Amino acid sequence: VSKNVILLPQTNQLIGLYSIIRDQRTKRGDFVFYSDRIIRLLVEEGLNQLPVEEAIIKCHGGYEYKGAKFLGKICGVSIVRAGESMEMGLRDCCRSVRIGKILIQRDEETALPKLFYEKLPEDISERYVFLLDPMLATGGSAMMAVEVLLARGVKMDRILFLNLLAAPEGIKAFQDKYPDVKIITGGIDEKLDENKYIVPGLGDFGDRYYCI
Amino acid sequence: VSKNVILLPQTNQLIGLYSIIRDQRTKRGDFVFYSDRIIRLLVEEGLNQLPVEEAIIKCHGGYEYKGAKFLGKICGVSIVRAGESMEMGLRDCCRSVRIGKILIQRDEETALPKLFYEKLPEDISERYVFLLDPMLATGGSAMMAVEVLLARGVKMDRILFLNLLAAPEGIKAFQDKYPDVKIITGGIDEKLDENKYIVPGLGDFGDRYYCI
Amino acid sequence: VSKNVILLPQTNQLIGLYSIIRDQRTKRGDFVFYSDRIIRLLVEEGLNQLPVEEAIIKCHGGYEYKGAKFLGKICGVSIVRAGESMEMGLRDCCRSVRIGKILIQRDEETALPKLFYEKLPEDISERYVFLLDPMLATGGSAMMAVEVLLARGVKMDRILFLNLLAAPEGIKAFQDKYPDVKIITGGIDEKLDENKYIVPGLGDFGDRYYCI
Amino acid sequence: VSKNVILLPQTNQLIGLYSIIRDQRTKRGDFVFYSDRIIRLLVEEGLNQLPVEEAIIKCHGGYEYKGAKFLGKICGVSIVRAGESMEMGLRDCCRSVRIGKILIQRDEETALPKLFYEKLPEDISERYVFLLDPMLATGGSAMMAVEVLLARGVKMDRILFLNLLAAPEGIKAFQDKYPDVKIITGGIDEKLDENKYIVPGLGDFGDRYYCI
Ligand SMILES: O=c1ccn([C@@H]2O[C@H](COP(=O)(O)OP(=O)(O)OP(=O)(O)O)[C@@H](O)[C@H]2O)c(=O)[nH]1
Ligand SMILES: O=c1ccn([C@@H]2O[C@H](COP(=O)(O)OP(=O)(O)OP(=O)(O)O)[C@@H](O)[C@H]2O)c(=O)[nH]1
Ligand SMILES: O=c1ccn([C@@H]2O[C@H](COP(=O)(O)OP(=O)(O)OP(=O)(O)O)[C@@H](O)[C@H]2O)c(=O)[nH]1
Ligand SMILES: O=c1ccn([C@@H]2O[C@H](COP(=O)(O)OP(=O)(O)OP(=O)(O)O)[C@@H](O)[C@H]2O)c(=O)[nH]1
Repeated sequence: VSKNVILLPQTNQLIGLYSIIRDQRTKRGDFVFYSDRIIRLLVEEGLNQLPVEEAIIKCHGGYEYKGAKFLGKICGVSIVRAGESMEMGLRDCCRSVRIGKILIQRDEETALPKLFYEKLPEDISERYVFLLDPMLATGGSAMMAVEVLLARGVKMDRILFLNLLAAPEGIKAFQDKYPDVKIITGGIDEKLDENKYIVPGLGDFGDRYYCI
Repeated sequence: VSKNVILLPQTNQLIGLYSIIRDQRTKRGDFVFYSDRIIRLLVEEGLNQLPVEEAIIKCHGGYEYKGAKFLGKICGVSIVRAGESMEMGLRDCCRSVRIGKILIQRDEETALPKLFYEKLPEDISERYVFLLDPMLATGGSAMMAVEVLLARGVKMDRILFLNLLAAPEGIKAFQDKYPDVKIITGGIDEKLDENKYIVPGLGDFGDRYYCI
Repeated sequence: VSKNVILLPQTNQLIGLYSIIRDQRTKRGDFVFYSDRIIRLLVEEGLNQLPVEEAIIKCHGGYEYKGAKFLGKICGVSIVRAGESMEMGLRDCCRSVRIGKILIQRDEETALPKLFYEKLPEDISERYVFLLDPMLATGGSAMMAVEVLLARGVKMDRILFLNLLAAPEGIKAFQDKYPDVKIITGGIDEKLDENKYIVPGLGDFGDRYYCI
Repeated sequence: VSKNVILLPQTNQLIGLYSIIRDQRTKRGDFVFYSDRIIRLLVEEGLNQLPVEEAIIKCHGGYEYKGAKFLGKICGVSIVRAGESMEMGLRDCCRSVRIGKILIQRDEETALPKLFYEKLPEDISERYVFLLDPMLATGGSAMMAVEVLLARGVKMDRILFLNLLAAPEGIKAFQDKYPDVKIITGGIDEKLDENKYIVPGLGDFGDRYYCI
């Protein structure tokens, strides 16, 4: 696996878990539940990248524990309607965490990125940012969204891109443009299909999470 | 660490997380939230012990994925009122999982274990059992509860004891009596205090989770 | 309906909702989900009994709203293992609310109530107390638990007993002994069976929520 | 209150609850928690509008209960990024419910509504639709979204618009255009401000829920 691509440990349990959401017979309730469990694993892996400092912790009864304090401020940012699914996993790990939104698409007439919606913390330049997109297929949207974050002052080495599954094409595209962004993914699949879906993939993540 | 004691990886993030719940200044809302996050980490580690089989998974679009199917049926069993806190973490990982209850105490007059309450799945003898007790201090209650499970036909090597923190005294006592039970813990602390609390510990887990 | 018995409004939706959990074909996942939704309705009805004071609320932009502030401190107390199910509904309505536990049974030899476990807020005498027991059949356990609360200084008119279903026998027994305790219930059924289950009822609430 | 405007009962508890989220001193954690509790109240009120049929329910032990079955299929549809907050409340009441998305804005050049994103159930024409937008200020977005639903075959009298707060201006605009859509709201405030925020309102719902 390439530099700055962090793959969840491919345990027997993780493969069994991914097998549930991949299986085309898995219905929406189970698809949502188990996707949410995977999303929490991605968030935990991404949080393992953040810095800490040693700290003495006072425990009840007058005892001291040699512990640690978190040094990173965090927020999540979702980018397509499908990334919204990931917000709950993030908020189950990071209490009341801030979550922003970037909705950005190539302008059909000028072929340049164009922003449809933005909501970000006012101090986002001082934060680590978990970019939330469940499927890294081509990486088109995620690359446009990172450019917005960088324009808003976010440090390149404080952006972590969480996704359930990635294709090699998207990893390559994204890393060619943003080689210091860490990609946290739960699986790297084979290729894309002609509609740019990941293969073997899991069908349409957003449709399965929300509608079908 | 001894045989059949499985310690969560002691990452910077995990130490920072434990430091929140240990800190005597952490109030109930934060104590509950972050304990719940730790409990989910314990459940995920325990689930990594369960068996799988390879399985071809059919994915949308006619693709096949070489995946896996879970082979273990599971349930959780909590044992003191404090273990009840752990039920939500288990049910966030294992959809609608069965959860039993064993309330058992030494008879003050005969000094022999006496059962106050029991509710277990009718097929518990065919299941893996996550025994839920947040603090492994002396291990007294957990040992009595395991004896009940074994009397009900549960296989010794299908019992996994999840706890947030353990003392050496409790690990030794428990493993001397049930050496094939796996203990999944998030930290092993120094010793016990004269009221049999873990040191440095985190005060009274149940009081902090529920009442104070 | 008698004095101090507060019945949830028997809307078409509520009957449809109760019909899901009553139906013997409803499996555990659906039974848990819909019971939890009902439990939240019971908590909301019970919270409607608590006092408020008028208060001017400052809203963003320099506006004032004639609002209100809650005057009651609250906690929940569950009493049989089955009441534990209700804790999550209470904590989805009252953020990080304190929850106590009373486990009390008649002494088989002396026929007098005997306490197996107690954990209550140190200031419980100053709180409203939601007593949590899903089924008010005979009311035996709930009556013993109320006596403990009153011994601990809880005001009689600050105890609210939440239950999903009640039998007339239990309402009568409980109200004969504690006529100033409000009973909040979602349905009053016909009678008890010879094993003291409510009829037509919903089978064994605890078994269905947890084990079967 | 006008025809087809359904106001949550303005209980002491509801006013106390709204006072928490209105208060400009309420921080994000409390704002999210209590908004979510209100959103569930809106969903329950909206569900009370849906049809049922009488049904005999078989209960354990051979008993029959004269109950009811739901006749409406449902989905939610959110419309601005702020409506996404409401999805969790809906999914806590309606198990695994389908949720769609309509992102639609007036074309700046042609002044005609233009669709940026749509994801709806394939059978949405057969469903009741909970339109989710936390603040009914001008109603501009909600009116454009309803037109999309009607174009997709949704029945006018199966659309229910859930919002936490409404201004008279938005109620009037929306009802002038769609008089058979039911509006379920938790409060009707005084007027709009020059940036079209509700007064006295609660500031910027989306900013407070997510970012600030
Ligand atoms: O590495 C980390 C960093 C942070 N966190 C957790 O993420 C949560 C958000 O951590 P933040 O430090 O970003 O808080 P915030 O700025 O949004 O908070 P306020 O100003 O609104 O008070 C915090 O509870 C923290 O413990 C982790 O879990 N791991
Ligand atoms: O290793 C495992 C095993 C099981 N599980 C998950 O635990 C859940 C419970 O798995 P069980 O296999 O114990 O289901 P059950 O017997 O209680 O189910 P019913 O008979 O009521 O239908 C299942 O959704 C499974 O996917 C894991 O997550 N990991
Ligand atoms: O009528 C009420 C009263 C209280 N509540 C809600 O119940 C929650 C608990 O309200 P409490 O007032 O009991 O708080 P507490 O004493 O346990 O809090 P700390 O001392 O630990 O700080 C509070 O967030 C309150 O808003 C209601 O929702 N309705
Ligand atoms: O009035 C109602 C109607 C429905 N509901 C609840 O909303 C949930 C969704 O009810 P639906 O009937 O819309 O289910 P669905 O079509 O999406 O289900 P599948 O085809 O995927 O199997 C169901 O569990 C129902 O009980 C209510 O709570 N109240």
